[PDB]
Amino acid sequence: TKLKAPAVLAYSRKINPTNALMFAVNWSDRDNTTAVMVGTKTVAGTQSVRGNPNDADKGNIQTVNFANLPHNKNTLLVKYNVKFVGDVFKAELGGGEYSNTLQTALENTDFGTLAYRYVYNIAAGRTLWRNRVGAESIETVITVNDQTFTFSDLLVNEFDEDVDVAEIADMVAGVLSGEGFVTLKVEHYMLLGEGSEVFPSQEFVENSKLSKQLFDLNGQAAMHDQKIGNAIRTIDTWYEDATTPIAVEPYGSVVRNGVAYRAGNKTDLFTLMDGAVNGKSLTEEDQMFVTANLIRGGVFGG
Amino acid sequence: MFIRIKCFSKQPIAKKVSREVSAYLEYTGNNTWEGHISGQGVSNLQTKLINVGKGVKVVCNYQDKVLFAIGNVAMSDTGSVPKYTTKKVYKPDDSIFTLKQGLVGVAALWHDLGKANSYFQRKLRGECNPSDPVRHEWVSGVIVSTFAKGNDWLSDDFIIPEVKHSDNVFGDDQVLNAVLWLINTHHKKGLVEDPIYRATKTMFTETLQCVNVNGGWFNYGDNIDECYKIDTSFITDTYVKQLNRYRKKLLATKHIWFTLGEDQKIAILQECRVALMLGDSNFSSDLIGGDGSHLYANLDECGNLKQTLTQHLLGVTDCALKALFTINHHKPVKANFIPTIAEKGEGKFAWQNGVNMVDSSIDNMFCINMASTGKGKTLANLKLLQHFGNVRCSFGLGMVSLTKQTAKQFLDMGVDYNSAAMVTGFSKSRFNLGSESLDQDEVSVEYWGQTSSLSKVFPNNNAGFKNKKLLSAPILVTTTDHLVKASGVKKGNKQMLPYVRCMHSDLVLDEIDDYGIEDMVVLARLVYLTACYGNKVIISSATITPAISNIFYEAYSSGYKVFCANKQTTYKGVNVVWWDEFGIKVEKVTDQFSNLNTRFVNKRITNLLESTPKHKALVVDQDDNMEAVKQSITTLHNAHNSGGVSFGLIRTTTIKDCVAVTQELQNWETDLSIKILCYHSRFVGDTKAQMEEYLSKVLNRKGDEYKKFVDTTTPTAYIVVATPVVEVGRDFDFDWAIIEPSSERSIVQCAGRVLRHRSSTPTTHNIHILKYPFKFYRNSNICYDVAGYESKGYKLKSKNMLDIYKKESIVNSVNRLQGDAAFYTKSLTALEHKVLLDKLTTDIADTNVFVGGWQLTANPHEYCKWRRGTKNEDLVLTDGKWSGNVTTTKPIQSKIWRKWQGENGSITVPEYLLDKTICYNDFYGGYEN
Amino acid sequence: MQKQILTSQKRNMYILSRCKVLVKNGQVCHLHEDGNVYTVPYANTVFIGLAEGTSITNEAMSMLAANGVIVFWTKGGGYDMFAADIICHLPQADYRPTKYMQNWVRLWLDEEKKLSAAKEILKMRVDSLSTHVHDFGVDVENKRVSSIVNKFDKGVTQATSFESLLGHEGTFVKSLYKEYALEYEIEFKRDHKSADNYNKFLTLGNYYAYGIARSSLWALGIDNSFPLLHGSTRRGGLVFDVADIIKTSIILPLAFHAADQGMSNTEFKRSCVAYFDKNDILAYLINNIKRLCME
Amino acid sequence: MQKQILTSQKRNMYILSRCKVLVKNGQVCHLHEDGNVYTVPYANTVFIGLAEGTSITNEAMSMLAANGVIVFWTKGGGYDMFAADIICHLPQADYRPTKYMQNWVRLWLDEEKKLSAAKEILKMRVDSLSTHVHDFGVDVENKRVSSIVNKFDKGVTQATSFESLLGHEGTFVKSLYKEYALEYEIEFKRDHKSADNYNKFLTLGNYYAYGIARSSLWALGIDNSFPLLHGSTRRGGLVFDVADIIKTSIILPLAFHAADQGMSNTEFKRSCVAYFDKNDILAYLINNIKRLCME
Amino acid sequence: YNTISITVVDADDVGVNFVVSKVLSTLHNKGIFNGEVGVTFPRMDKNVGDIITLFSKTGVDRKVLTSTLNTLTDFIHIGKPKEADKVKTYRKVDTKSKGKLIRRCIKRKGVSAETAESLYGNYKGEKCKLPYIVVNSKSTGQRFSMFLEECENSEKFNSYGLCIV
DNA sequence: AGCAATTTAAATAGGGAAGAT
DNA sequence: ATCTTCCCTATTTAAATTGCT
Ligand SMILES: [Mn+2]
Ligand SMILES: [Mn+2]
Repeated sequence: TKLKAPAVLAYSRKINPTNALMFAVNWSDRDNTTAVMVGTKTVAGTQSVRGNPNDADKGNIQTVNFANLPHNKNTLLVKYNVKFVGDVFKAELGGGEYSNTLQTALENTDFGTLAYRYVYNIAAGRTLWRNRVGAESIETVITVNDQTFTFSDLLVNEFDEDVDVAEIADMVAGVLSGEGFVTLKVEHYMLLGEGSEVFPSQEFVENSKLSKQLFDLNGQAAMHDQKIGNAIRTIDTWYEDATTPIAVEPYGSVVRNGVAYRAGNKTDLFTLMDGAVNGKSLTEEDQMFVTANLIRGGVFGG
Repeated sequence: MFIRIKCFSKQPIAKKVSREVSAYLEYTGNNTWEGHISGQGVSNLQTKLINVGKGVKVVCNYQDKVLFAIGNVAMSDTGSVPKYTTKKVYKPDDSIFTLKQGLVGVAALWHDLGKANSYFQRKLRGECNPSDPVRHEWVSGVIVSTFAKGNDWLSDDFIIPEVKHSDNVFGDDQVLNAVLWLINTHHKKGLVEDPIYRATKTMFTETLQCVNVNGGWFNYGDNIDECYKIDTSFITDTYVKQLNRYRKKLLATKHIWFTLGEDQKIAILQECRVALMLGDSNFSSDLIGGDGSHLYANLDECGNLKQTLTQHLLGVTDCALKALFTINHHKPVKANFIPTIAEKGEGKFAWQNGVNMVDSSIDNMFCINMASTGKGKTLANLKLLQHFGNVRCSFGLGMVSLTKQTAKQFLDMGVDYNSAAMVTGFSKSRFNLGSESLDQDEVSVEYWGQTSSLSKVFPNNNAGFKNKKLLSAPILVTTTDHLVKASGVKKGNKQMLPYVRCMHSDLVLDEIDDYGIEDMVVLARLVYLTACYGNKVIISSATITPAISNIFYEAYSSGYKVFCANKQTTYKGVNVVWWDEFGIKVEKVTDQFSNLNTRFVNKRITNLLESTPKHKALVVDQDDNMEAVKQSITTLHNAHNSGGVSFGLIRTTTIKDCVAVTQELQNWETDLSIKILCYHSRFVGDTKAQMEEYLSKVLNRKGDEYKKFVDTTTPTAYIVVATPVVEVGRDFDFDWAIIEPSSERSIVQCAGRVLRHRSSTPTTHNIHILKYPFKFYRNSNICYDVAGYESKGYKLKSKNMLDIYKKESIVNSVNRLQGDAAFYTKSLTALEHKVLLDKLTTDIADTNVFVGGWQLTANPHEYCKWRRGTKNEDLVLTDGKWSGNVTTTKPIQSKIWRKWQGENGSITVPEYLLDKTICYNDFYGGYEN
Repeated sequence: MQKQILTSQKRNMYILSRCKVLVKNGQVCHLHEDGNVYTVPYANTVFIGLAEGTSITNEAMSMLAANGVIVFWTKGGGYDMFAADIICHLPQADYRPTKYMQNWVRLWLDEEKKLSAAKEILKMRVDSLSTHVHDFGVDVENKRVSSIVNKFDKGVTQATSFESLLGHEGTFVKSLYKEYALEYEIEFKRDHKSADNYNKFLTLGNYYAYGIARSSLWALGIDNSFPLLHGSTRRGGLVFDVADIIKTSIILPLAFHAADQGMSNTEFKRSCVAYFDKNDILAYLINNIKRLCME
Repeated sequence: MQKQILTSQKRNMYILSRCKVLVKNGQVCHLHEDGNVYTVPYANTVFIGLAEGTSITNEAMSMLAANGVIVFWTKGGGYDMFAADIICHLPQADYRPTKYMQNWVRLWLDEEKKLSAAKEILKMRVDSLSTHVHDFGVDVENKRVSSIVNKFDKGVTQATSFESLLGHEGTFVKSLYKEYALEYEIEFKRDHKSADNYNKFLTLGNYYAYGIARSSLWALGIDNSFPLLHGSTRRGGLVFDVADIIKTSIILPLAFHAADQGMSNTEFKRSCVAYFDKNDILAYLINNIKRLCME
Repeated sequence: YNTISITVVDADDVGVNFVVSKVLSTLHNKGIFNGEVGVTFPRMDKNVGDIITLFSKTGVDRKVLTSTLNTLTDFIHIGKPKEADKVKTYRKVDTKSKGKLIRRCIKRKGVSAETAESLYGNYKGEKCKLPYIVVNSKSTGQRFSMFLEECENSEKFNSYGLCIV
């Protein structure tokens, strides 16, 4: 007993998405993909900072980025490849006095549901935060091992039953429970309207710097890989007072709301893995949450 | 349990208490109930009989003793239920009550004459500095002294004369000097910086003539001429007749004032000052509204002009007169007759039947309870208090947790919260986890109780929760600092609440040896003040030194002389009750206390010595104490272990010493399985509390429940390196201890932490005393001053413990009980006794215990500071993030057995160690790195 | 009500007769036709039985049930021969502790565990005899009582069914009834309908032990529909199974002494309060039924 | 006054208020407030209730219990009962627990029927939501509420353990709380300690739900110590489990309407008992417990 | 005047106010606010709130506006039409910053650029701290911030739900 | 000093009416 | 009906004073 957790214990990320490159298409002209360019407009304004009152007279020529659709294409296309990898129970930096006990404590994990919610967050449009808002038509095409799947009307908040997501979830759960990998090429086509302004992900700027950096690969608007990884693991409906699916965190913590849902109420990942290697009976939902964290990965040492 | 409740009440307060008392007992008719109920039923009946309102007139009888008496019902002195009680019972030569009335009335009509200067008027209106150059009490004293020098101050018309700046206002007339000291010290006492005056002044006026304006009143002094130009708008109808009637009252009674003794005058003027602040704060708290303008005294919360000075003086007078009347004519509310006390003690509590050798009708009692630990000392103290009748006492104890332990004993034996009041004035966040419903512990702060009649004379109806628990408690289980302020304070009215508390209640001070020397001086001052009003002092200390027991008896004897000559009764002596676990002895002692006390001490020593030796201590020869600790740990594990598992206590002196011993033992390569704990006091709220509860549940050896809190399967050395926080108030039982020597009472107390719960005698040696303290390598001139009575005035000639202690010795209380003044420079015990008789002496000095003449001054509260510590700033941990220069560090992780983490709380760092980083750590708290 | 006297620590018990029970000024009080209003300590009452000619309002039941007082009526099936339905209202507004129901029904459903529990409660009869001795009647240590207790234990040890149990009851009770009667020099036939004091005091003590047993049951949450003894003449449920632990130890010696020492109904009632609170019989039955369920 | 409550199929839970129940000319009657006597037919009633202002007498109690009319004492309204005895198979002929009670016990014991009955109690809670459609409340057929209903249905059907059912039950209950908060324009978070109108109105409505569920559990003889969802140490957990069926369907919309219009507590009590009388909510709970226990 | 509620729900992944602003934009672009439907917000303390409240005098039904906000249905909630005798009506307040009025001084007074800087150099630069929304304007191709504050009720409203004059 | 007569007054008990559930 | 609150209602206790022995 009293199997104390290793200080070096970490797990690798098992859902690896690429950067979500963003293109402009039409709804019936889906093959002509023109890359959405981040424009950048200059704004003239004096600097106002707390530490330098002497520098407020002149300076701060700032040039803020923006990204709209072109005025001939009404559909935004978002392309990214989500790579699910198996052996989520292998610790990369941990070892096997604790990670092997985790293997033999989370073998009864229903990966079917875990994978369903992953592919449902892929398909329903959780990966399209501010640009699925106000779109009159949502479409998702998933290409997986030469199989094409079409999704039109999936409400993203609840994980309802559709056999299309389920079909992919099968091979995704077979990867995640076993050994190997699977790759889902996900292209989202959302009809926002003619010249509607799109929403790339944001680089962190300083309190000063410029107003807003949109995410650029080679000049073209895109969204962060870790931001999509936040979308995919947004499956946590099993904490106490669970209203909406949150991103599976080791503490159940969302930064933008200023509260942590699983911290400080004995449902955090660390107490559940210590309970697993000390062998108390877990329910299915918290064990699924622990396996979702191990799929997410991260260093758990102290 | 069969009780009978009778009602004396008028009103429908004979009706709405009848619903509750008829909910729990059967009605026998004629407003009398009688029946069987449980003790918790008695508690529920008390709680819903007192809370129902004011005017409840309820007497309860369990068998034939009175259970409780709601209100000031006279009820039973001999028989119960009187007939009509009307008026005019005794009407004596009260004399000293008329003296206190005259002094308080004359001073209270003159206490705020000095607010009439123009500086106080613009201070209240707010166009100058709110701090006066000279305080208004001194200006009123200057007014009264100038009027006394000019006209005959006792029988004349008043008229305020032209006053100037006077450095001293105290003359020779003893009664005038009393009125002047009451006027000047109605806010704060004068403080005398003068060393020759502090050296020599003893008498009442002869010390009072040294109280000048420079002792706190003369703040800065640039607007003195405006501070002494005064208007005379007080000459009205009711003020002049009130002044005339009180002055003539004093005139008629001051003939008995010169027949008093010094001790009387000091205690009577202390009572007068307490009643004067009671009346002044009572009238300053409430808002009267009406005013006659042109002159003002106080300000409201909005800063508007209120309480004009004529009616302010009249209100302070009547409130102080009423304060005096209720504090001098109170039959105070006492506790319930606890039925789980009065039966026989069985087995190891069988000495508690010594109360059947004490007289139940003695007006005074000085108990010296020299019984050893584990015998139920506090239960015996409650038994001794209940032997004289119903209980009214203040259990003043050191530490919060010891008050919690005595409260839990009081709760589970027989005492509910209608009689008990646990007071810890810090609101600590140490909560009980695991199960709130299945706790059956964690004594809390509610006090259903009963509000006393003294709350109406305090400011703004006493206070909220805390002072209601203070004043109105029958039994007040409190930390001691809520009682030592009775002897007096620097600034404010914080003296009155413990003063009026200790006036009508007994005082029970347990383990007074753990206090400091100045702490024990002010505790014996409190004992003298408690004995000044006929209450009984129970001292409960096993390792008492004759010096301490003597000076506490002399304080009680001076107090009982005050009480005897105050009620015009001839002083027969003090009923001293020597008590231990082997017997009791009650003697009427007016003189020769020393031979009787030493004979009882020798009898207790002979009753301790034929018992088997439980603590055999060997002083090691190894000079270096680090490897002495190593070798002693190895030897006492190889000799004293319970099947391979042994518990050791490394008692060291200070915190960096503790972390040095810990960091050496963690890096110490040995075949022994050392598991190290740090147990000093510098720890965060959470971490510290966690250590406490764990240690209390693993070192409990009365049963084998600990086998499940530690790994006793594998042979392991469970070592706790601790500072003097382990030798005070800890119910710990170690297999053996290694002691760094600081004082001999530390040796006796850490012997009391070894085999505390077991009865098996050691074979070879269970204590290994280190050769030197660790301060020898840092300061060879003085090394025992930290947590010891060595000092700069009392230096040991040699620091070798072969020279100053026995090499093989059975450590018990005998060396502390005996008392030796000779050869104090080369033995630790005689060094201890020397200091104890040279600081707690039968003199008045200035920081002494018989203090007379200086009670009038602020000197015993400035130069004798209770809990005199270092500056002490508090670095606070807020959610894992430290406040000041802390820098969390990482411990050695070699042998730590248990380490609890902390996130909130605070650490107490001396200002000396604030310069550098205290470097807080999860394992050991504060150090120098 | 603060903590409220534990129901084992309530000492007052009443069976009111020919009165109107009501609430005056918040007082549970019974008023007779002579204009006399006697209060009841409702926060200390164990039970209030109601005899013939009695009546009680709603509010009196409301503040008796809030204070945990069991109220029964001595008529209906209260002729005590069939002992079918003594009308006994319990305070179930208070949500009782549950674990004694769980261990009780685990042993109830299991018939072998029910048989063993019945044997334990039958041994509680002789345990009660030994624990609660009386100094005005039969000595428990004489040869007849020791012989019949030994015969009862050796019969209940080798017992196989509840029909065999029903018979052992016949023996113990009937012969203890008789043994007292021969020592009290009275030809006695137990009859609930008989007029002699030896039977009216016995029926009054039957109602008193009914109230004690039902209060001990309800305290733990145990009902009455789960009895341990099943038989043709054992209609009445678990309250009589708990109550006949203390007939021959308490109720029967007090009733026989009362009749022989010419006590009145009121003083027999009081002698019953004195024995039920001096030896603390309610806490005895409550702790012993905790021993019965346990696991 | 005189109040009729249908409970199972044909027997009626009579509620009597401000009346004195006694025996006139050999049969049970009651004098009412208006000074007019009303008799009671023995054939059509089994449960008779005594609300506020009501007194019963001893021979009326005995004759009511001898006719199979088993009496209970309740707070005025008929759904806040504090005193009764336990239903048997017959009141006079024998003393056996009811078939419903025994069935419940057996179902609770074997782990599979306990899990199936926990799933079923939540199935009928979703049924209750649709069945009892309010006017002021949210639409049960609305897309968000139906999505919450189907989420709860999927979660209950796919669960194999009780703590999953507790998480799903809490999600459904507080999701309906969130939906009704979205209706009534407020930040509502369920806490018992808050003094706002919505939380304290929901609290006393929940206490009314506990009372009517306690009456429904008593009326089939179901004891208060066999909870389905809540733990074995929860005192009276079966009352909470049965009241859960109508807490989010009836108590929640009535309480949110009551806090929206802001009327006082007694008229919320009369609205709750009016909804209980009009749609036969107690009869719904009685049939619910029969279908649960019969299986 | 009878009124209807549009409460933004489940907008945590996207700010609540972005959904509020998109609700305003979709209510603008598909008609709704012809001249008589107005908006109000029950929870302006420092944020614009999460409830849009439409108090049209003729009466707004659920069906027309739920067909209008078919794009926001994933994270919207619509209450049934209730009544209110008094609604707390807001209006549009706009900000000017330097060059704005400079171009006005180009086109109204006809003065040169340097003297237009000269008359306005030490002036202007007001800073509105009122709660606001962020609006896509479609006729003028740039996105801006629109500030709302409490004013007396007006009979006529704009195409956005705010008071006129 | 106890008491008696005798006043004076504060309070206790009860009945009726009205308002709650 | 039951019970509570309050207003009469005067009936009912306790104190107060003071010659008288
Ligand atoms: Mn003053
Ligand atoms: Mn003053």
